[PDB]
Amino acid sequence: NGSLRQSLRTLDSFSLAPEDVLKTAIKTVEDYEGDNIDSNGEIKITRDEVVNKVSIPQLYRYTTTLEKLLLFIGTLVAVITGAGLPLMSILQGKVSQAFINEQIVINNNGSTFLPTGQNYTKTDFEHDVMNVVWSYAAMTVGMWAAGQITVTCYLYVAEQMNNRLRREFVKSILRQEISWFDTNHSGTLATKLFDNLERVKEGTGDKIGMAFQYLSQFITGFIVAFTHSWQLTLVMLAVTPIQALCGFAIAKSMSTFAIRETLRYAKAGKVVEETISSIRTVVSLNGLRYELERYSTAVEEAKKAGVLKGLFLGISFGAMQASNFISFALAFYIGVGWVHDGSLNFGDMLTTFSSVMMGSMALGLAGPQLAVLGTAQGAASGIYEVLDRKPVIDSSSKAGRKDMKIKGDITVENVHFTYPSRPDVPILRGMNLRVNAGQTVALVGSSGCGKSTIISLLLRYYDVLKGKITIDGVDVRDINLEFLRKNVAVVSQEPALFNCTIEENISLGKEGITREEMVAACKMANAEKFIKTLPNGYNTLVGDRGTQLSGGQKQRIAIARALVRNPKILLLDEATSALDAESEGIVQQALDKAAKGRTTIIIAHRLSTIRNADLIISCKNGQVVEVGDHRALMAQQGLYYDLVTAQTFTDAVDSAAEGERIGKDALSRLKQELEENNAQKTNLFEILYHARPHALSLFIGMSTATIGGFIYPTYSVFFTSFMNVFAGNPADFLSQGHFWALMFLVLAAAQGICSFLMTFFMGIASESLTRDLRNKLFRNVLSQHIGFFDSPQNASGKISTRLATDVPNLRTAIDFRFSTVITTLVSMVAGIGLAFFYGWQMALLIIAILPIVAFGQYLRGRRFTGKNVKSASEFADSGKIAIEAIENVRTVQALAREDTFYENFCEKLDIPHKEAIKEAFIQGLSYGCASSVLYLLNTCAYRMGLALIITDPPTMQPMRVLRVMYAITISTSTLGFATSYFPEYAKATFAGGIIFGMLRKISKIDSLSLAGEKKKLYGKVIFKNVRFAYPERPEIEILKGLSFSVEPGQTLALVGPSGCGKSTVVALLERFYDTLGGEIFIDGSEIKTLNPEHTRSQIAIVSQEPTLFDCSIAENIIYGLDPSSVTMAQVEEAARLANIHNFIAELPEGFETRVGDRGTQLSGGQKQRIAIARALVRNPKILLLDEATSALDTESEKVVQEALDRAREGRTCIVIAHRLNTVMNADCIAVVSNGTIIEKGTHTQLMSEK
Ligand SMILES: *[C@H]1O[C@H](CO)[C@@H](O[C@@H]2O[C@H](CO)[C@@H](O[C@@H]3O[C@H](CO)[C@@H](O)[C@H](O[C@H]4O[C@H](CO)[C@@H](O)[C@H](O)[C@@H]4O)[C@@H]3O)[C@H](O)[C@H]2NC(C)=O)[C@H](O)[C@H]1NC(C)=O
Ligand SMILES: CCCCCCCCCCCS[C@@H]1O[C@H](CO)[C@@H](O[C@H]2O[C@H](CO)[C@@H](O)[C@H](O)[C@H]2O)[C@H](O)[C@H]1O
Ligand SMILES: CCCCCCCCCCCS[C@@H]1O[C@H](CO)[C@@H](O[C@H]2O[C@H](CO)[C@@H](O)[C@H](O)[C@H]2O)[C@H](O)[C@H]1O
Repeated sequence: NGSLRQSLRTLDSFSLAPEDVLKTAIKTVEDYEGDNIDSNGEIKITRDEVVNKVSIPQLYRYTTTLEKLLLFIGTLVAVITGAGLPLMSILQGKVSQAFINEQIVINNNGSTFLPTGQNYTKTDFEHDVMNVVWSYAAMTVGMWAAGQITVTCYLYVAEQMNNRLRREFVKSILRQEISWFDTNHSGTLATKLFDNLERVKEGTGDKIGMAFQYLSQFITGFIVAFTHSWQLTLVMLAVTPIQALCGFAIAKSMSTFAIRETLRYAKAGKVVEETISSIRTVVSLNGLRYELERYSTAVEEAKKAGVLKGLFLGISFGAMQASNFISFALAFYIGVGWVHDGSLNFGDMLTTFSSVMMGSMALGLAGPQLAVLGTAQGAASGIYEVLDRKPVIDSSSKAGRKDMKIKGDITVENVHFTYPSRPDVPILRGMNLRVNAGQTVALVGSSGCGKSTIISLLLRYYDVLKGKITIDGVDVRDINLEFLRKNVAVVSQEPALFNCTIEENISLGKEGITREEMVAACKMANAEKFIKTLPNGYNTLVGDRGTQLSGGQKQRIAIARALVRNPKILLLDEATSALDAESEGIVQQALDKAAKGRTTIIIAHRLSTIRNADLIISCKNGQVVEVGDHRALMAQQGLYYDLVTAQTFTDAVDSAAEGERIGKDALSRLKQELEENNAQKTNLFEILYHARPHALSLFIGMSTATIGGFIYPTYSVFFTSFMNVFAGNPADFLSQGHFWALMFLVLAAAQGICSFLMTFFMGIASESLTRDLRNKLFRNVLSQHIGFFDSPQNASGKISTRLATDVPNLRTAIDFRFSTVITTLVSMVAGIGLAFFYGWQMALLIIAILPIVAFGQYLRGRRFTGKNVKSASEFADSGKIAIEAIENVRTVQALAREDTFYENFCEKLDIPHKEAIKEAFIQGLSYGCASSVLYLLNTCAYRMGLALIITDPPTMQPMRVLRVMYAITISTSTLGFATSYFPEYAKATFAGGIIFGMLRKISKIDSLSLAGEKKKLYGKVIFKNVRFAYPERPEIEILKGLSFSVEPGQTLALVGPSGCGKSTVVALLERFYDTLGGEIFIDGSEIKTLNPEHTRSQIAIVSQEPTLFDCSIAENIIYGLDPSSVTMAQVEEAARLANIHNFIAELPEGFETRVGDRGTQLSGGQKQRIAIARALVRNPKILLLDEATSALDTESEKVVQEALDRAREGRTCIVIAHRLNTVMNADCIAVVSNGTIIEKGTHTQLMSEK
């Protein structure tokens, strides 16, 4: 994707049109932004495609001769359409020469010309102009017909071809061998093949017609250029490499700053991710401001890189626009230096200059079109290989023999077999078994042997590698496959039912099924009972859209489906293996009735149900070991005996004892992220209001974009004035000619500087707003109550990506893309005004036609009416049927319904197809109007222009007529691409609405607050009739009047069942949540009165699983505290009391080793003691212990528990323990049961009562 758009961007770089230079620069920045960039800042490539490509002639096979002719007709007509603009260049030269001449006549009182002395009468001018006017009229009607034929022909053939390609592919894929589906064992194969089926259509449609059109515009565009002046063309083409180098300069800058900016914010992205993920930890350790500082330092670094991006984009885009007009200047300077010599005609100079532009523009338009053909040849291969190109060895559609009437005598003889995939491990090795007509034979054995493969070889899914399998004496390889499948019924372990009604699934059992026939088989399979009990009965849909039936219910319908055709040979492959014990009963009762009256081969997991089989065949390592009924094999003490007794023992022992999901683009997500919240989407003004602090940069940027806007209307004056030089001059073509040619150098310098100042300063305003919103939003998030983080929308990753992509998404509506729209709007107003200033009669006529011209440009964009979402939605329905057939090929191939699924796909394709060819005509008509409306303007402007000169007074002068035309046509050159801002703006309005609303949400329990009582704690913790419920589950109350008191230095212990309320004591005291009744007093003061930040620093926590941050152990211990507060000696002193000094000091680098790097290298016992080290450095007045030991009351438990008691010495403590053993040594203990304490006392005292 990225390698293509990079080469396409160079093709656009060679375009000499001034509006294209703006267009090609805007598109280059898009190439290195969201969705086009990976995680490192690099461009996406190769991943989104096939290695081998199909021939273009081969690609267009399946087209009738009539359509192949339509393809030929449409191609020739396309070359004519492309030859239109170069043909206009000759007409533009002739009419300008005619107009410039009549001016000399008016300047010289109505006479004859200087060259050759031609009396240029009113009729000489009238004949010249009407000749041009009639030509533009001929092209207006002509190019509409030329345009409509090109598109209608190409889209009609593209639809007619792909409609045949779709059905011929499904026709072929269901007839493939099962072995092929083993090699292509991917479940996404069907969906990927249909994704390719669409990509072939995209690159064989009208896009090829367009490719030929832009191809001939490059050729005829330069032919006309070279045949009029081979010198000026070389002069002009010599300046393009300097312009292309500036184009490369944009691509080089935007790519290197995309990598540098993503790497610099990657550091900030890790800060926001690791702290929100464990916010309860960072809040407890009191280091929110430390993190707020790190993220601010990192975002400032990303801003510095972002402002520098605008500087390099400013010089690049500024230079490219400047070198563009230098190409004009240099051509005009040598142009007068050729007309004065008499070597070059003026009209031919106007033609050659216009022709080169049409040619250079064509190159950048051809590239994108040829590329779609390239991906069309690729995607086709995967389809083609399957598509009749490979003759499958197991053809589901052939002729073997049908004459025989089957009794049911099966004979497996010396059958050796190995699956094609994994051909190294054999499965069957000389198996010999016999099944007589009517017998209900059973295959028993271990997992190794292939009892189940016998069924696969009887259905002929795979061929016998050595040996033979015969039905009624005839080898299966000789019998007709379709006939074989119709006579042999299968009931596999996992039943496959298609997305249709119950009776429709059963009907797939027989060709001419009757309702009476179905119920008879449905009652036999014990399914009639539950079907009547559910709504719609048989007419109910069973599948994805319908009701989800039970596994045992689904199997009984499958049993019924196998019975409807009334088979002579029926196979049961562990049909009761994937069912629960309660549901297995009815199914087996149904399998028994189904087996009676025919020959049946049963593969069973439960050997109890295999007891009364007519014959039991035991398999081992792919061969038969014993054959005989239950009585015989049990008397032999063979493999069967071993299996039965072993199983029946396990059965007796058990009976006595017991009896990534979603992925899409930015626009869609931001619509759902606006949802979930109150998020009222923002507008442009609101976003500017937030960018108020950067109003200076924003003002300079928009002011320099307004002055920059006046450059197109003046370029209009600078060009018509250069023409006016040739309008009657006593060899003054040099004095005035070299002046205007050099005036384009001034113009180039004017736009170069204006363009630089625009992108750079709007770059500061946008990147600064990004920084401002980032620091503002993260401070808002860290100051939240923690009940905030319990909400789904406030997930660690959802907030992280909002600061990563959504804030820079808001940026795109304020950077240089927004600035250029202002530039385009100003030129459009100034130009139209300047046009009226020169002549209102001419101006008003042109403007009256412009809405028709714009409408034609609108239709060239391809969008008709509003959207295409409903048109291509009907194609998905046909896909769903075909995908389901490929997902369940084994089932459709066994029921021989592979032919019926093909017809159901075709019938569902008929609706979308009939509408599509109807659409090809409408779409063609649309392009006819699109590619002919430009000639409609010229045929009217020159007709109205002539009528204003041919008048008696006269009303308007020849040159003044042209100054009006070029004032509008040049000033509205940039308007077509100006509409590319609105999709980016709409995307930014969603992002802003979320972010600005997120900032409006203030905390209920404001951390980072400087307000409240900042007191020195002692330890008097008191809970008084405390009632609490979690914010996400407000109704269900966890604490129901918890009351207790803890004195300084005293330790209380909370013990009880799970979900009683003892777990919330550590949270409420650290103020993670507020009480819903009752107060919590800490040293006399109620907890709500205290300043959170100041009291949390005097409280420490050691949890069950303590999380450590990505840093050194030294820094991980003193995480909260500032560097210039605690000495290194205090850290080691804290480590020696926590029993870690030996682990770290006697370890390389000491405490400077990276802990928590890609998981923790240290054990759960080491982490728990580093958590004790954290608590000791900053001597806590109270210390919260919540499930302190996660060492499973074993060896690692005694080492860490002894260290815990060395800490809770001079400080008060509260221990919450799930294990009642480690509770002893506490000054008091309490038992919580329903959110209230029942009994209190000491270990000794509490033990007395029972
Ligand atoms: C190219 O442009 C026009 C074509 O319409 C043409 O203009 C002529 O201008 C003259 C001078 O102003 C006009 O006036 C007179 O026309 C009559 C009838 O044609 C002539 O008889 C006149 O000629 C002379 O007659 C006498 C002969 O000696 C003189 O005494 C007297 O002074 C005149 O000079 C005179 O031209 C005239 O109406 C038009 N021409 C015509 C044919 O009507 C101009 O001449 C053309 N240029 C060239 C080089 O062909
Ligand atoms: C409802 C009647 C509307 C009439 C008002 C017209 C207002 C001025 C023209 C606005 C529409 S023209 C615009 O012109 C662009 C260029 O022709 C179209 O973009 C297409 O062509 C571009 C080439 O410049 C490609 O870059 C772009 O990928 C493609 O979508 C857009 O789809 C198309 O919307
Ligand atoms: C009251 C006020 C009414 C205002 C109405 C404004 C209507 C403006 C219509 C703009 C149509 S888009 C315009 O279409 C023009 C062709 O119709 C484009 O002109 C360029 O491309 C042409 C080839 O299609 C060249 O002939 C032309 O030289 C070039 O400038 C421009 O690049 C492209 O921006």
